[PDB]
Amino acid sequence: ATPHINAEMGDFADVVLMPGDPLRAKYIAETFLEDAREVNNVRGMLGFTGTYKGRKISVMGHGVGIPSCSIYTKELITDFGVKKIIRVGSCGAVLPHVKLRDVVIGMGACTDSKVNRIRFKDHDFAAIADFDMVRNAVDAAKALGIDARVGNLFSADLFYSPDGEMFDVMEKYGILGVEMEAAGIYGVAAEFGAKALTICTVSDHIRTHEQTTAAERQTTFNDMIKIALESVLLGDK
Amino acid sequence: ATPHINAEMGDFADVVLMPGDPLRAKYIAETFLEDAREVNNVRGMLGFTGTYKGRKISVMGHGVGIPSCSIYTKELITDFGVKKIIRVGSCGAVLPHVKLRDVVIGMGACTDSKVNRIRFKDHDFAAIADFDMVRNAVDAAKALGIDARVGNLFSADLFYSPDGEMFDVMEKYGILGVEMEAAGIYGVAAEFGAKALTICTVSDHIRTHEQTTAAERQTTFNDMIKIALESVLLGDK
Amino acid sequence: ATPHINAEMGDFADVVLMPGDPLRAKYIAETFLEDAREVNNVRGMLGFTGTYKGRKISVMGHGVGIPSCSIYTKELITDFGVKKIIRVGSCGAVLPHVKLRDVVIGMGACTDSKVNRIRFKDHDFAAIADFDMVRNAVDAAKALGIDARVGNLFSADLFYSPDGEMFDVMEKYGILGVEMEAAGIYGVAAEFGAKALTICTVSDHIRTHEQTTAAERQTTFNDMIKIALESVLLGDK
Amino acid sequence: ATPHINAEMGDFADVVLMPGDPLRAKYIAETFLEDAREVNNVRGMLGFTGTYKGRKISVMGHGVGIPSCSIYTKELITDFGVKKIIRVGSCGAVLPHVKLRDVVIGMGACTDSKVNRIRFKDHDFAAIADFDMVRNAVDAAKALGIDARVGNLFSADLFYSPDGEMFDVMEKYGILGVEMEAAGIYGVAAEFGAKALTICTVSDHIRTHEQTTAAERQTTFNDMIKIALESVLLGDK
Amino acid sequence: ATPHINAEMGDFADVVLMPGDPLRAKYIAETFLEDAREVNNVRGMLGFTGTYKGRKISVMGHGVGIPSCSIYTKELITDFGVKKIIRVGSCGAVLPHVKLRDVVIGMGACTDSKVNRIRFKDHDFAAIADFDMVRNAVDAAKALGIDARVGNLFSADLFYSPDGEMFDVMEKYGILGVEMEAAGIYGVAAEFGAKALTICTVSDHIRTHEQTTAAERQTTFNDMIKIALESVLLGDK
Amino acid sequence: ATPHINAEMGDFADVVLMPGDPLRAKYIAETFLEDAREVNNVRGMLGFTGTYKGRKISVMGHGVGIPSCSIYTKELITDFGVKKIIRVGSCGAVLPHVKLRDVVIGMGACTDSKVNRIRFKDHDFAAIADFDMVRNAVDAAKALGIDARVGNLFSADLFYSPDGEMFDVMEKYGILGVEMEAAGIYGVAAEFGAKALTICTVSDHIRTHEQTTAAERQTTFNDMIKIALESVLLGDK
Repeated sequence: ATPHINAEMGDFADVVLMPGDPLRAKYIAETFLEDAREVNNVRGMLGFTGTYKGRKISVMGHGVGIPSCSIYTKELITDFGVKKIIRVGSCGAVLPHVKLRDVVIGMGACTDSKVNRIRFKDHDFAAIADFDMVRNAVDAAKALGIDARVGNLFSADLFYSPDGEMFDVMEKYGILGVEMEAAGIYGVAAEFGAKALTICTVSDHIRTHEQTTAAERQTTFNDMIKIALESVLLGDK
Repeated sequence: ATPHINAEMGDFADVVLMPGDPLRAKYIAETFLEDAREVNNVRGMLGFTGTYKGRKISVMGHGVGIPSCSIYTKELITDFGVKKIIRVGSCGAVLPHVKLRDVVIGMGACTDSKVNRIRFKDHDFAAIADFDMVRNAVDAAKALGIDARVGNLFSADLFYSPDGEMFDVMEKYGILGVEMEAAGIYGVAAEFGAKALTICTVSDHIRTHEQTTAAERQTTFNDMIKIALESVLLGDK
Repeated sequence: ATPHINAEMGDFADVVLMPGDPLRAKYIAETFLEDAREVNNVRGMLGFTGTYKGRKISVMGHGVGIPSCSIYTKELITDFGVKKIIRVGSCGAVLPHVKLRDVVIGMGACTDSKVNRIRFKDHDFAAIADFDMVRNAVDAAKALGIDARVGNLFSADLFYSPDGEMFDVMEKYGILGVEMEAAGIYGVAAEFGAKALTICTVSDHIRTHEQTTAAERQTTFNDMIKIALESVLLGDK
Repeated sequence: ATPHINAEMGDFADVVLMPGDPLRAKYIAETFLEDAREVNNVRGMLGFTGTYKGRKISVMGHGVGIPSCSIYTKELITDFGVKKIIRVGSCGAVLPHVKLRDVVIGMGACTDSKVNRIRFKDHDFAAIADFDMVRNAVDAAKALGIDARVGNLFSADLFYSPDGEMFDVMEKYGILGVEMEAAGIYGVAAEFGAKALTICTVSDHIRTHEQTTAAERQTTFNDMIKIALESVLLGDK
Repeated sequence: ATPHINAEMGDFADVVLMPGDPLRAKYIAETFLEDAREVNNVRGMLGFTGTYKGRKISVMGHGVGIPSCSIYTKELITDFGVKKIIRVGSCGAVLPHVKLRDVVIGMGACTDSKVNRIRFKDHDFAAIADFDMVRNAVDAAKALGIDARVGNLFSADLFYSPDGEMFDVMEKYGILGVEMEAAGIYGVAAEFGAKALTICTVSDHIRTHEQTTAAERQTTFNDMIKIALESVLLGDK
Repeated sequence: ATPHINAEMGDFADVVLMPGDPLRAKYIAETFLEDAREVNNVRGMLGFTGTYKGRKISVMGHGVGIPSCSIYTKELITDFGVKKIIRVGSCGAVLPHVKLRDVVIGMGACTDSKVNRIRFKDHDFAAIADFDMVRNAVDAAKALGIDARVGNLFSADLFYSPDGEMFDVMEKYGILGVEMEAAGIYGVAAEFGAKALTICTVSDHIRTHEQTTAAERQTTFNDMIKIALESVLLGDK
């Protein structure tokens, strides 16, 4: 193959993990997958396919923003027979009780983008994740002794929004974390009949800017990828 | 007491099941609740409180439409300490594979209404259910050997829409059932910090054209009610 | 028989008075109509057909909100030959010089609902009543010695609006009363080819906070009814 | 003197007839007004003040489009004590049963402009005329033997609309005439606290394509004027 | 001839300069054109054709507002073979560094209007001028030793806006001048394949509050006119 | 430094060239810049600073989509004192007369994103480039014997849009090319007072899918970078 993915049917697994930063795709491939092979290099957006406890899995970065992940998720769904897409990354929190490094599952994703209105006759489309995929992630987290919060995410189109008051609105309606893809990926999944989920670890807090050692961020990132990988094995059962 | 509810703090359980039809409320109370007392009759919107296997439960109609159910769920949450509201109604299908008598659970709900937009600064609020309630519900239907699909519902403002092109859209983006309140109820729950879930049985198929009616229809409807009642018992454990 | 009305062409007169409260429909039929006969109880939305000074009149509640009265007004207009709908309901005042028990005639109706935008390719549709019906009502009022302000009403989707600033805007633009149906009825009448008028009794003040009290509500409630009924006779002449 | 009117408080009567065409203002002042005096020629937007059967009347063009008549109606209302504005203009018919020379009274006015949405927090404002003025006009018409339809007008921003399908929507909703000011005037009157009414003569048919012809345009043009003028007298009584 | 222009193919040049004021049109013609004949007077919108240094030029007012100038520019392009339209008006500044008597060229134009949205499927159409005309204009002002700023204009629907918060916005995003037609004219030009440019002199500063008036103001206004006339001579070479 | 740029004030030039694909930043640095140095590697988004004919210049990829380039352009403007941003990439054409490999300058950029409406109080912001930067690019192109088309670009948020009819609308309003950043970058520039320009070479054509050798695409890409680099030197004069 496609404009952004130079590969053929079969190169990708039916389950693709999608980190924001491409650099992270390689890290995932060599750290959690076995017998990994490179399946895409276009635009430096490296893609890998391999196995995790016998389960075939693919990993590749989806880029920053809704327009970006919309391209990749769509091509994967429609051209490589991808059934599930798990986005793994970070988010900013707005609720006082949502601490840093907390794991958040996007059962739903609010947004200020127009993609879904363009798709849904300018009405309100509830960009949601696949339920089974949400519960798998939650059960997997539980098994790893991790606490996982489930609820709405907010997919911002502007990391630097002109409306600083929107953060208060998000806080008032329970938004768990602010990121930039969920709403988009959920839109594509519904459009092409596939299943999607977004998992985020809280990076910063719009509140008091705390601090996390590079070691801690590393630990939390591996925890999230484990949740994702284990949730897939749960979904297969 | 409040404008639309002639009761006092205590008259309701902390969990309220809400069908659209007040007459259906009475039916629920006399069929599944023991020692059900009538706690409200204002505007004919019958409310009842009783016990289901020892747990205090209430059931009350919320009328038809987001504007209607918004008033009641809100007054329940803010004046009668209700912590959970489970809407138990019917819906029409648009997807071919969704058959009559199918039990649908609205993890999320799309909509025609402009209510959440008024709440979310004209942005996209993903009206979603409470995850634990969705899961409790799924597990209960499972214990009763009932197949329940989880996904998106569509909350229409107009039961007689002037544009039927919207149905192809709902179908394309996978909406499981068409009703008229979920989006409103999930908006209220988020706005006032409560938890809500909407469970529906398909009573019509806007596709093959067919409105269910038989001992079978009534059997499935009661299953939905038992899934709702049983889900609170699970939420308790 | 339609989906929400178990009646047959003929059970309803060509004009129907419609309060939001089903119990009011009943009260009206008992207090002002002769030979009152119940013609509908589906969903407890009581309907009646009687005689007023010899004229065949019908009265039936329509429920709370645009979605609700849209269903009932539509069904009446298309399956029961109803030519005129007169909504006789309650509203909230926002102007200082408007006090409880005041009777307002909605020559027009503003709204925050999306129904009409949906019907009008997203442009501005001026939800307006039928001129002769407004004139009849104004004339019926003078003949009764009752005062009645004619002007704009505001049909709200959220009785509990999270946007309090909007009331200031309504005030500045002279909204006489805040209710929840007008714009919808006027929307339906235009779409289905019938005529409608909304008469409302100020049951409370949005600024001062005063609900219906004393025995005053009754006669003023009856004033609205008297006006609606007489205006029907003036229209016949 | 305001930015667009070189006059002084007093040069204008408390009611002003306003055609879109400055040359019509002139014709009206010469044909129907006694002691006509020019009170404005800024931007060639001719204004006059005379006497009609003893009543001080004023007539001034307002130009084409909402932005234009918004400026003039505003300036008149805030700096020249004008209490009533009667727009006497031309419109296009869209309904089959509406033919050239027909006189329509805009009880309300739909529009595709954004002015009112701007004034009304993006909600629906029902641009409506002053009831008594509409009633006066209807009465003045019967006394003249002239026919006049009362109802909705549609104020268009684009005389040459690229959206032809919209005319079908207008037709379905009974728009009596398509013009370019009503919604604006009604918008201004409400905002600045004055009263307005629009009377229009069907100068052409949007479906059949027929513009003003023969000597008929004149008397029918004069019919509208006669009605507007008389209605002013009825209002005085 | 067309509804608003009483002329015949040929009466105009292929280039029309358009001030908002018809009286200003006459002023242009008698001041800069040789042997100017009047080619239109319908509705008082004076149009003139003459020659500037041997090149055939026309000048005509377009009235005030997008709805007004849209009608005229359109009829000029589609019925009188006009290929270029140069609006020459005034504008108010919002930016501190923009002083009175400053010549502004609208490379682009923002707007309040809903016209382009009707044209562009509710999306964002960037109303822009014709590049060559902008450059011709810049070069001409340069040859005349005049400093001309190029940028965005704001086309307001309401000269008396109900929200002054919009001015801080225009200023923040760098809008150079506030007028009422450019966006409309650029929309028409694109819709009918013509070329348009809007040149403005700052006659008011909504900031320091100051409306220019002196021999100086009139001197700058004539410069703008010469920049416009001279720009066509350049476009020819 | 910033969340996405790990560098300090001074590391970047006041002029930054921004290709879509990061891989292209390195190619530009080693092919057209001298004494280049790496200034950013975060997320693999490589940035370089160096000189072109003595002129200090920086190059770095901005990623795919408005949300992405919005982040980088903003941080560069506000944290590294960047004055000008030139985006260099490709686009799809919709006009029959726009051939492949044609150079297009985005004087303006239409879009279906909501970023500018969020910024401009939901009104129409004309996302435009800096004029001088546009003319420099055009003159530079001319000097290289290259033909450059100037006009509107369309910044799509969905590379795979559900509305296939939008391409016809774009064609009707002269859109020169379809890409995905312009509107966004122009928005940020206006918000933070900097200058921006977008240059694109036509890659595909929504019409007949022609073909271009890798050699030809290489030649055209170098031509575009030369235009950009030379336009900067022209802007300095």
